[PDB]
Amino acid sequence: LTLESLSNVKANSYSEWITQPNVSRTIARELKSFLLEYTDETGRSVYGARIRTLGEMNSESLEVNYRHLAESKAILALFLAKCPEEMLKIFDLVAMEATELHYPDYARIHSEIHVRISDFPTIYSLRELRESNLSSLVRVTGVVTRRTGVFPQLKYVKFNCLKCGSILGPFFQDSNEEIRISFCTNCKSKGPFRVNGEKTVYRNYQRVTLQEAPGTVPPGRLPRHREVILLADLVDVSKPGEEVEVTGIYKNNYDGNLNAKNGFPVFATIIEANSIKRRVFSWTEEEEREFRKISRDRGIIDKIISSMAPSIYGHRDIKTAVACSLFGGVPKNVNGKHSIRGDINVLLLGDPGTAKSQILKYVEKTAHRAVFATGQGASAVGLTASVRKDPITKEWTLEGGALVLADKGVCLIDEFDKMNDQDRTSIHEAMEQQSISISKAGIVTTLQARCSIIAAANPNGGRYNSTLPLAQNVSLTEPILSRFDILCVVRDLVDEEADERLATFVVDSHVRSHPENSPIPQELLMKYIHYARTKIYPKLHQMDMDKVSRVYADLRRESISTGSFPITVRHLESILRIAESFAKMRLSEFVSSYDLDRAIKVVVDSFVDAQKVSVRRQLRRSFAIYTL
Amino acid sequence: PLRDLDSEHVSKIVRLSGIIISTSVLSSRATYLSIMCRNCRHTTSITI
Amino acid sequence: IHESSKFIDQQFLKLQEIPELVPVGEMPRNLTMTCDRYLTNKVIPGTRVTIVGIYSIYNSKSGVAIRTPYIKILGIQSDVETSSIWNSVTMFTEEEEEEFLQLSRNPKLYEILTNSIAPSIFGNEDIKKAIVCLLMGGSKKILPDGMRLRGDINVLLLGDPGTAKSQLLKFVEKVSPIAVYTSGKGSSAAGLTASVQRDPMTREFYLEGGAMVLADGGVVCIDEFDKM
Amino acid sequence: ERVFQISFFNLPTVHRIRDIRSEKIGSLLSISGTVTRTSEVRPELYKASFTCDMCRAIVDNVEQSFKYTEPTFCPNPSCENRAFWTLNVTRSRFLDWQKVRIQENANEIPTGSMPRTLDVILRGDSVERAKPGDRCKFTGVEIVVPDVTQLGLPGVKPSSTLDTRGISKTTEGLRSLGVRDLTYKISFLACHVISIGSNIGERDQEVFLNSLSSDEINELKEMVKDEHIYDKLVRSIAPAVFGHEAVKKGILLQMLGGVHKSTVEGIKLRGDINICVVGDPSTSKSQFLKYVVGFAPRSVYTSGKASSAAGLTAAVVRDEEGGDYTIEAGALMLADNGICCIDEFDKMDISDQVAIHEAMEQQTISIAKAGIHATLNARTSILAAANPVGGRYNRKLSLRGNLNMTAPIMSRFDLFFVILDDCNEKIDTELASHIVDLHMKRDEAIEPPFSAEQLRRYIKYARTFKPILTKEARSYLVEKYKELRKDDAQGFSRSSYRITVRQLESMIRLSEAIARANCVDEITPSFIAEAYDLLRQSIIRVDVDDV
Ligand SMILES: Nc1ncnc2c1ncn2[C@@H]1O[C@H](COP(=O)(O)OP(=O)(O)OP(O)(O)=S)[C@@H](O)[C@H]1O
Ligand SMILES: Nc1ncnc2c1ncn2[C@@H]1O[C@H](COP(=O)(O)OP(=O)(O)OP(O)(O)=S)[C@@H](O)[C@H]1O
Ligand SMILES: Nc1ncnc2c1ncn2[C@@H]1O[C@H](COP(=O)(O)OP(=O)(O)OP(O)(O)=S)[C@@H](O)[C@H]1O
Ligand SMILES: [Mg+2]
Ligand SMILES: [Mg+2]
Ligand SMILES: [Mg+2]
Ligand SMILES: [Zn+2]
Ligand SMILES: [Zn+2]
Ligand SMILES: [Zn+2]
Repeated sequence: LTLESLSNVKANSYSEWITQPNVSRTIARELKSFLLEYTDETGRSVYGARIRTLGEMNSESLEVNYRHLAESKAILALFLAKCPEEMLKIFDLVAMEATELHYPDYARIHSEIHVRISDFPTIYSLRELRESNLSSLVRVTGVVTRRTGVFPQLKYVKFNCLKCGSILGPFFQDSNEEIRISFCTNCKSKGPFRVNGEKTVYRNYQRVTLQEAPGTVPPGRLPRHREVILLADLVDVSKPGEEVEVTGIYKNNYDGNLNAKNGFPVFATIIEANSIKRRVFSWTEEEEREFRKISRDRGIIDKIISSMAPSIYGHRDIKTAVACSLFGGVPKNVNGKHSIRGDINVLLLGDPGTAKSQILKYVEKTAHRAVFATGQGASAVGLTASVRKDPITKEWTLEGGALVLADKGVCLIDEFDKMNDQDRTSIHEAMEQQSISISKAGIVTTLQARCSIIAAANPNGGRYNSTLPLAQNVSLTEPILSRFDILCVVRDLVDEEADERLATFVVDSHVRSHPENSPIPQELLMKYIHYARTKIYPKLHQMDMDKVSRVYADLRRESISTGSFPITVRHLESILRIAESFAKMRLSEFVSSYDLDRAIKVVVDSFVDAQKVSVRRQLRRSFAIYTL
Repeated sequence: PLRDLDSEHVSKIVRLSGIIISTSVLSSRATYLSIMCRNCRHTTSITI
Repeated sequence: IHESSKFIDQQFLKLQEIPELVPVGEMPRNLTMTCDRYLTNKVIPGTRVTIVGIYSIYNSKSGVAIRTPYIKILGIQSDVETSSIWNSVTMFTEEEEEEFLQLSRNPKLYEILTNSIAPSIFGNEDIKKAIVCLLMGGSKKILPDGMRLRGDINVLLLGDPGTAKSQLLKFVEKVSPIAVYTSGKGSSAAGLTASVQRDPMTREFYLEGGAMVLADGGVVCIDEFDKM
Repeated sequence: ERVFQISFFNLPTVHRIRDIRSEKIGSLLSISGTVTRTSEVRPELYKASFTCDMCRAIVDNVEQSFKYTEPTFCPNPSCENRAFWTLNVTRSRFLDWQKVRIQENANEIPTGSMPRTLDVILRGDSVERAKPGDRCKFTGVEIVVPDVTQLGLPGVKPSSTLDTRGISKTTEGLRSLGVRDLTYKISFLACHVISIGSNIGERDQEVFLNSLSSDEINELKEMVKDEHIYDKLVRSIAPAVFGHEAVKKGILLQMLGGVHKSTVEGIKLRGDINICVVGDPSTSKSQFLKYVVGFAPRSVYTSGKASSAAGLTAAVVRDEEGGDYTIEAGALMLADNGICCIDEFDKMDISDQVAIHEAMEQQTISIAKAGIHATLNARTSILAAANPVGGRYNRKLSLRGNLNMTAPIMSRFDLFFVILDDCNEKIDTELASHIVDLHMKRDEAIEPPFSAEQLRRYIKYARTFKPILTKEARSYLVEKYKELRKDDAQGFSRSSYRITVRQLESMIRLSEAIARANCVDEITPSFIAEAYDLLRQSIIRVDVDDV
């Protein structure tokens, strides 16, 4: 037939029209022609290149643009829009033949090609779906809330007869309904036939709950939700909590005896997803060369610190501590017996309104594995490990908590002072031995909790006191204060010049944020940080020894002079650990004397800031050589 | 990995890792059972 | 006919992905597994295992043709072996028996054992000697009147922060055949002493755990002993 | 064929939810009620298509009378069996279906009774015209729905036996019969839905002005040209309250609010203004909240003790011990893009305070209970009334000493209004005269410059404007923030609470609200100065005993 004759319809509906064999083979021929000959008048066929790429990477998905099919064969685009199931089946057979022409043995390897329609023009929200959209193609936006596990769904079903024992040839399984068998062809009987899963072929199946994104929801109304079924190649592509656009067939669930609660013949609906599009710390070979180029620069550490938290103004010491915590040191197990922690723990103790929460959020966006937890609030991952039974599923799960989940990563704890006893024991154990022991519900085990910790806390009474020292200013007991490497005390002393630039920064953010209206870019910095944590592992040599013992001996006796809380071995280890993170920002295999001096500066500045006002003025002049 | 299991692994030997969270009690399955007809008294054995 | 029928043992296990590598917003995913005969009772819950098995199919009476996956266990490998009185081994080969006898004939066995205790800790030689004495224990006495005399040695280390007493506790935890390291208030989800709770399925009393009981016949290292 | 629906409206009488009687079943009738829960729009089997199981020929356009039916005619001559069919969902014809749950209105509730609910079904174009938390008038038919719940109720329940009098039988051998229960509950099927205002008496301004007629646009613009419009507005807020002009200013700015801004990072800047009123007992703090809930649209009034964490944000509800779970919106969702009035905030326990400040920072409500995972909007302003520790407000202590609320509660309030009771002869004399005059004269002792209807019209007009800062405005704002910080630095402990950056952001928000009050698109430095003065006299100086 012809395209104009395809536009005219003889059957009652479009589905029965496409169902006719002459019309179906005409559609298949026209779709094969369109797949073969289509070009953008640039001398290149995009679909031939796509077929070659999917053949070379061994993929069962062919991404087909809807605009290309619409401009060339408008009636076929209309047929795909209104009756997508059988149209997609036909064009899947067409694309399978097109791939077969390119690769002859691709059929025995895969035997299935799924066509993913891209750039469907009309976009529906979840609240405006009606029955007119049923059995039609729809493109909707939404945020994924939860996803099930991947299940095997029958694809090529193979049966065996109980009377004879013979295995009867495979049948394709429709995804819409269950298929059954009534004849044996060997016994010529209608006897009981059993499915054997050994010879049956399966495809992946997943269910995803999609809700309307809260920004698009009208004010008084609730966000609507739908169930989206993801097939074999589409499973586990959408992490819960991310916003996607799904194109698929809007259809009805079939359930026994409908719904007895309503009193009306009411059907549940789903979206059978044809395609998923999303609205990664992988570096290429060129990106590694660019990393070496930017790390060769002398002011790489200054530039990294300045790139820390662009929304935060004027807090250079906090940004330096964040840079050390993100880059981290080298954990070392010497001869098996003795273990030394190699990740920096930072505690931001500050008065309210000092933007600690924004810093924690920046670290969460920046770090590879960052887990946010809070002592005061409830809508967060808990810090304590547990074994819990689902009240619906009746199936137990072991959760390690935020500290175990942030293993080889970052744990960001907001409201550090407001914990209960169980959380305090959990973070105490995690900072003590980097593990969490659980003996509950028959499970006795130890989970690895080698997580760097960045915490935010407030002083007692809502304001820091300079005359009192650090231990009196917090409810935190001394052993949990000792485990932190960097202790950033932040107070907003009223200085007119500082308040002027801070207010100017806030107002300029407000003005640029209005709808009617040196730093490394963050995408590059994120991969640079991930590369440094897994590739460098800086080391130090034996001739650098004579200086660190020199300064540390000059440290402790000064702490003897004023009677403050002492410099222990932990301060020396914090010096040697922070220096291994400064050599990671330089991407250097050795730890230099300049990185070591900068680490000494950070540790001494954190020690002096933690003192009372009487001790601080004496300690500042004695260590002015190290602070510079 | 447990979440990288696929329909391509169905009815095939897989090597995989994890933590065991529960072990049930031991059930008793029949390997050899001798059976007798109720009224016929025909005696048969089934080996599993 | 049950008196002439034969039976074996079947066990259901549940394997979960390790909680260290789980997406933050997702419940960890698990699988039901079946073992039989000599593969049963070879693993306790909490053990990290490698498993060779058949990824298999069953139908449970959410999709027209959906099957729940499960594993028929063919082999279990315990990556690490937990230490307790029940899992302790009493058998000794002849070569290690003779090798340990060559240790006892050394007049400086005491010195080399004290030097082997925490080599990366400077000083505290008396504490290291006391740790050697604590690790051995003493002769236990059971008397004809029934009054039991203990032989285990308890050692307290009071002192200033940053003096490697916690590292000594960790080293004793590592070197002891059976050892549990906890704080005074216990662990994150493992209590101190003994916990007697009810069975999660049958509601009957059982011993959930505890530091001092799990390390029976061993050493309990209690850090921050004052806060309890 | 197109499905046509007739919607009747303007019935002479509207019936209360408790006036529903069995005599009106199958009759056109009007009810009013508060929408508490709404369901997803679902397809309903209107005209089904079946195939006979052994004929295997298609039939269509079989009408469905409520519960699911199958035909017994089968005009195909192939079969001799009527009962056996199967239904295909693809060829079937469907309709819009929504079940919305409505509740008795507060004034309609009898003296000691609890409110009772009713499930009303919307079909066709009437779906989604009902929203949780508003008062709707439904016109439709009173229908009856099968109910298995009434099994254990006392009284004789009607049953339905098949009559066997004209059936010839033989006792040939080889006596079972089927009986079904007739138990029902009354439901409503509404053809027309109209939303009455939740008050006693759409973002684009071009859309809003088209709804008003030209004559009412004339008084709207006439209020616009008034040079003393701010004084009229602040005097028209809560005329029952005598004095307290600063609280009326703050409440007017809360009803106007600020603009919601989002940066390139993705963080959201809150435009809602939160007010907390603290002070001595019987200083008319509850009068402000009762005025706001009765006046402002999409506003709820809650007590601190009577509230719950699920009742304030959202609750997952078990229904009829059935496997389905539902979500009912809490107080902050019912007041989304409105004001939630929380009286006796100090009496609220710590868990509910945590659950509500989570919505105060995040502007959202997270649900992870049971099998329901959802994020809901909570873009609501908060007007709270609190009592200090010990009843009286202590002059010696700070603001944090008097209040039992958490620091996350206290930091997010833009304005704290401390109303102190001082016994002076004059002010007590005019206050007593005003209150007794209210009791004597009822409505005509209230003389606002603007009526409630025109005030709501002006506020709805003013909310369409989105003010922007000017070049001089930014510099004046920075200088005002520096003056605030220097004043606290000089005051030390004499200040009630210290100015941080959050107070600068609240001053920006208040300046935007003031610019909305005067219906200007650009913020004047005078408006910033007025916001500065309001925030300055919001803070009171702490008295210190002499040494
Ligand atoms: N130096 C700064 N640079 C930029 N913004 C700042 C700065 N200091 C404060 N802010 C702003 O002030 C506000 C403080 O909010 P949060 O950081 O959430 O509160 P916080 O600092 O965590 O203190 P809490 O929560 O009361 S203990 C935010 O809007 C910040 O953007
Ligand atoms: N003599 C030492 N030799 C080697 N490392 C030492 C020595 N003294 C302290 N350290 C190190 O100092 C760090 C502090 O650990 P510990 O001293 O064990 O903590 P602790 O302060 O003794 O325990 P507390 O009292 O509960 S805080 C560890 O990294 C030790 O390796
Ligand atoms: N300034 C005022 N103008 C008019 N009526 C007032 C004024 N102050 C008090 N009243 C009346 O005194 C009574 C106080 O009622 P409320 O508003 O409940 O007091 P309150 O300020 O909320 O104090 P608490 O916290 O409830 S004890 C009411 O009858 C008010 O009408
Ligand atoms: Mg904060
Ligand atoms: Mg210690
Ligand atoms: Mg009151
Ligand atoms: Zn057969
Ligand atoms: Zn027999
Ligand atoms: Zn028929």
